[PDB]
Amino acid sequence: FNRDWLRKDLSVIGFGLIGWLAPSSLPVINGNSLTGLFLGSIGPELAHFPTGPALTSPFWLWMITWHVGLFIVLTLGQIGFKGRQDGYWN
Amino acid sequence: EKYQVIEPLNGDPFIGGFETPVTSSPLIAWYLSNLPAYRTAVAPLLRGVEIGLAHGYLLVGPFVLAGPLRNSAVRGEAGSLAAAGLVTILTMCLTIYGIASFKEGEASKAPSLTLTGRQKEADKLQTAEGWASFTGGWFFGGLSGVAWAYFLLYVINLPYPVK
Amino acid sequence: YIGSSTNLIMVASTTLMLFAGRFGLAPSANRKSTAGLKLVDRDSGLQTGDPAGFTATDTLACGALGHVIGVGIVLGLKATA
Amino acid sequence: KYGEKSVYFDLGEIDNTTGNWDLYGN
Amino acid sequence: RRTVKSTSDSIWYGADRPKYLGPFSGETPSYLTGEFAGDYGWDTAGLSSDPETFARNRELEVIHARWAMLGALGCLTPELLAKSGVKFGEAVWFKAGAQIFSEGGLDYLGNPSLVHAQSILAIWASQVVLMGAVEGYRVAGGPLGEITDPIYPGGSFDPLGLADDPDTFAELKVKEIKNGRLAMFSMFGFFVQAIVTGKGPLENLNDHLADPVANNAWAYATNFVPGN
Amino acid sequence: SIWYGADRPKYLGPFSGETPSYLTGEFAGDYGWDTAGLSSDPETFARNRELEVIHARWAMLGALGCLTPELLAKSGVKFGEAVWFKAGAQIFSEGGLDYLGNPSLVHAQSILAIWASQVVLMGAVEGYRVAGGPLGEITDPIYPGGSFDPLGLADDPDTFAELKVKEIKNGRLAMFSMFGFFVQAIVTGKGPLENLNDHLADPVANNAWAYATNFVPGN
Amino acid sequence: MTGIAEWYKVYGKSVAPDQDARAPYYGPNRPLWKGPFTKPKDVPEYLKGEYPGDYGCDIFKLARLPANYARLRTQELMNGRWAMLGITGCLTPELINSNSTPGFEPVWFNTGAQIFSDAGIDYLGINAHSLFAVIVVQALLMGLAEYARIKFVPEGADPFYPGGKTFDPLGFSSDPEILAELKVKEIKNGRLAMMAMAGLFAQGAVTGVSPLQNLHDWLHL
Ligand SMILES: CC(/C=C/C=C(C)/C=C/[C@@]12O[C@]1(C)C[C@@H](O)CC2(C)C)=C\C=C\C=C(C)\C=C\C=C(C)\C=C\[C@@]12O[C@]1(C)C[C@@H](O)CC2(C)C
Ligand SMILES: CC1=C[C@H](O)CC(C)(C)[C@H]1/C=C/C(C)=C/C=C/C(C)=C/C=C/C=C(C)/C=C/C=C(C)/C=C/C1=C(C)C[C@H](O)CC1(C)C
Ligand SMILES: CC1=C[C@H](O)CC(C)(C)[C@H]1/C=C/C(C)=C/C=C/C(C)=C/C=C/C=C(C)/C=C/C=C(C)/C=C/C1=C(C)C[C@H](O)CC1(C)C
Ligand SMILES: CC1=C[C@H](O)CC(C)(C)[C@H]1/C=C/C(C)=C/C=C/C(C)=C/C=C/C=C(C)/C=C/C=C(C)/C=C/C1=C(C)C[C@H](O)CC1(C)C
Repeated sequence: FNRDWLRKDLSVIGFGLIGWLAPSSLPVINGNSLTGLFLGSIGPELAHFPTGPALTSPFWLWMITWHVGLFIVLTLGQIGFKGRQDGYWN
Repeated sequence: EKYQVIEPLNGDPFIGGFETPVTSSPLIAWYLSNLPAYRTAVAPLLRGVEIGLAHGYLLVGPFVLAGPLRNSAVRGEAGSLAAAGLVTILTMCLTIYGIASFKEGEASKAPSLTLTGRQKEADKLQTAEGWASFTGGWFFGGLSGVAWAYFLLYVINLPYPVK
Repeated sequence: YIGSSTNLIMVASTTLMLFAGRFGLAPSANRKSTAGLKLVDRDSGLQTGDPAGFTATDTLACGALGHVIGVGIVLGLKATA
Repeated sequence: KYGEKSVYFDLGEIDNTTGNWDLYGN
Repeated sequence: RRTVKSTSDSIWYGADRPKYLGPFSGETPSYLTGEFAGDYGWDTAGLSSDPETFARNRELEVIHARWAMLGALGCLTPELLAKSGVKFGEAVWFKAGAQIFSEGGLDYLGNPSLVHAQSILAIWASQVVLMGAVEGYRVAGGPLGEITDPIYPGGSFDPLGLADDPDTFAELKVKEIKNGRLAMFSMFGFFVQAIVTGKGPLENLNDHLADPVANNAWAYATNFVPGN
Repeated sequence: SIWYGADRPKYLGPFSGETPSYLTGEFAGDYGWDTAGLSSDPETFARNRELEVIHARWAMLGALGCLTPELLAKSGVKFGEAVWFKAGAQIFSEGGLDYLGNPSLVHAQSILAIWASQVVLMGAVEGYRVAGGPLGEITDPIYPGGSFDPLGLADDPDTFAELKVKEIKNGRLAMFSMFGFFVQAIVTGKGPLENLNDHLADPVANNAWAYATNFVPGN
Repeated sequence: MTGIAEWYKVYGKSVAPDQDARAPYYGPNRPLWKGPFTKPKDVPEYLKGEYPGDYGCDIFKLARLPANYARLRTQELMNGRWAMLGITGCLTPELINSNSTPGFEPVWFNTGAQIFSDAGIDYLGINAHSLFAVIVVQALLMGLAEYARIKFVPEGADPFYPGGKTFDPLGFSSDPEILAELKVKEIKNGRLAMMAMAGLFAQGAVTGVSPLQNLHDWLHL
């Protein structure tokens, strides 16, 4: 074990953050007249009362959607950066 | 010819193990190396004290919040006594395990070779007197941890969410 | 109907797809895409009168995909506006 | 030697040969 | 576990260090070889091709960074204390220099028992003398020791001795340059947005937080049009 | 050729005697004008050349795009603000940015979306210019070629060099004209072609000297 | 061998060297003006096929003199090129905007009186009614281009296919074979432009309505 199994390229998280803020922070003309990130910010705003869960409020769905998107973006960014040094597609 | 994160155990393909991030990550390996069980140079008594303290402290809670007297006014005392009794039973378990496993006057059979090959000294925890000291320290630490958890929870009544 | 927005969108989509396939801007029968999305040349074995190498199967594929994309755009623009 | 080549058997180092290592024994 | 000898020894130096454009940093200047701290390979203008000029620019950058960190902290804390409840002549940094022209003079945290200066002329003269003395000492030397490295004297300027090991010393060099560059950027902010908004930094932040989409710099985009 | 070589037209014409040694005539637009000594080092000179060419191209685009709306407005095409230095504030109008007064066109309203899209796309293309990207790799930082030479006008060296010189000259002209745009917008407060019309109407009266007495520091 | 000159996906007749890009349209085995009904009685003995667009149609025997044949070919080329620009200039105005509400005019044949009276020429929706201020400029500019074309042939360039760096900047004619077929393409598109123009003149003379509106009426109804 070479102690760098997760080859540390710290630009990956920033690139994924940018690439997930860009699509999520979009004023979609569909039923969501505003953007989903603003809903995921409103949720916490209404849930800042200490010592209490959301209790099936409209906060879990936005949380799950946003964080699944962020995780897939980060994973795909890591794979894309580390596949170029290798020959997975070249 | 790719990166190939996964590697055999210490490079030996014929030992029954693997090198995974779960196994030997720098953070996971650092965490496991500094646990009291794996501090071979430290005396077994102090490692046992730490282990018993942690274990009694964590054991107090479940008995207090799930015991038969959890709806009574002696809930804290009942849970603490249950944790202490479990600690005592586990002390008997450790004592009999040491009696059966180790014989007085024998050298330790614990692995004395590191992954690199430094060939350090064998751990004294795997000895009759080492295990006896470990058991005594574990008893003392378990009782101390149960007492400390009872004091923090009930005698002092610190504010905690669930209790 | 000839001047309608639906007709214009569909014609533009089909023409753009046919142009991309014919002029080597999209995969075709003789234009394979690798894992790096680079277009390499292959012998599909279909002889065509097109000097570039656009086959009847290429025409059918490009037209089908152009219609698919045009229907998507038309219905999306109708639902949104 | 255990690590000189691709050989993994050595009578002079039987602990290395048999895998009698201490993974986390600081 | 294993005992590690080869580590990520000063990733901030060498040819494999991070660059200012990240993955899009191909044309690294030859003179910028990662020898010195904060070397992200950003000299598109080529103002440091000559090594003597490069050393001069390094000195200027470090001094500016230290002064900028001091200035940012001195601009930020007064407003924080004002919001805490401490009362004095003015909270914003860009109107705190005129407090000496008020009835009560210059009160340090609004405490007359403290410095309580009255004449700007005396303050200016004292500052001139003291700062000239220390600036000359830095250039040449003085009570705290002659100059060995004009940027990093050390010695009497390192009492706590955090710069003992060379490796941690280089890491601290990089940290200092980064924090100082951030401080300079934030100070240029302070200046430009005090010119534009005419308000203190922390109150600008509060108003932004109140309504970020509507209250931002774009609200002030039309305030300097030349034709009106 | 005439421009490349020791005997090239200089910026001072017949009055040029102090030609810098580092300025020999091997680069386009080399009139021997370096009196501040800001391009003595070869690396600094190369960086200055790159800056000059990028600035030139951006100035060309800016000069064309600042006056195209003016000409279209003069013809009769309706805009929100034809003038270049108020053309950017119509994003705040209730109707958005119409792009030739056509609501069916871009019709943007949120400046934040415009800013984010510009940041992402310009960062991408700028990075490609520095390090390479889809449209070829980087060989010459300012003369890439290939995907940016589709018409293949720069095939033989002679036409390529003459086109270098012509590019740099039009670009320097555009840069001068855009500095003029900026200064005239600052002082006059009116669009460029409107200033042109005023100057043509009464050249003796409507000129820059009319505004000489507007920045008098009375206090 | 030069800019978009190796761009060999536009030939028109050759998937491969099987044809050399000039075998048809030239020589004896070429398409003629009556397809397979050209039993030789009208195909003269001077139209062998060395020149682009040779379909063997000289009913009235105008090009029977080789010198006149060259003059006619040049004259065909020039009305051909000008016709191509004209039809493009007569249609593009009415594919971008429409209706003559302002002093603009979407109709090709009514844009010339636009300045003459009322307003002046307003590009897409340069003023007043001054004829002899466009006239002189156009007469001066054309006279010199007209004059510089009949003369100033560099050393040996064809006065109608110069093919230097100012008239062939894109270098389509580097390969002689691709110059042979492009000449056929030029003359054939030029002839189409000329027929289209005669259609516009005749249709305008008869119907009096914009050419595209004539198409809309013909097709839709
Ligand atoms: C460049 C930029 C952002 C760049 C982001 C980068 C590189 C991110 C990089 C990273 O993620 C990665 C890649 C990887 C991570 O490991 C590291 C980080 C670093 C996290 C934003 C520009 C952002 C630029 C902005 C917001 C500019 C705003 C301008 C305004 C408001 C101007 C206003 C005025 O000029 C007008 C309009 C008119 C006048 O009247 C008034 C005034 C005030 C003068
Ligand atoms: C790198 C590069 C590269 C290329 O090649 C080129 C280029 C581009 C040029 C370059 C860049 C650069 C830059 C970016 C710069 C910046 C700067 C800054 C920001 C500074 C600040 C700076 C800053 C600073 C000094 C600061 C200072 C401060 C001070 C004094 C303060 C003072 C004060 C205060 C506290 C407040 C109070 O109430 C009062 C007073 C008394 C007033
Ligand atoms: C040579 C020399 C030598 C010695 O050594 C020294 C000396 C003398 C100093 C030198 C000199 C120098 C100079 C002169 C310089 C100049 C510069 C310039 C002018 C620039 C511009 C430059 C310019 C430029 C960039 C430009 C740009 C432009 C742009 C972007 C634009 C934009 C826009 C537009 C379109 C309009 C719209 O509506 C909007 C906007 C957005 C606004
Ligand atoms: C071949 C043959 C053979 C045998 O031998 C016999 C026969 C059969 C008899 C013969 C035939 C013949 C023919 C058919 C001819 C034709 C011609 C033409 C059509 C021309 C055009 C030609 C055409 C052309 C030049 C054209 C031109 C055009 C132009 C200038 C234009 C102008 C314009 C425009 C743009 C529009 C605007 O807004 C104005 C204007 C000013 C109005």
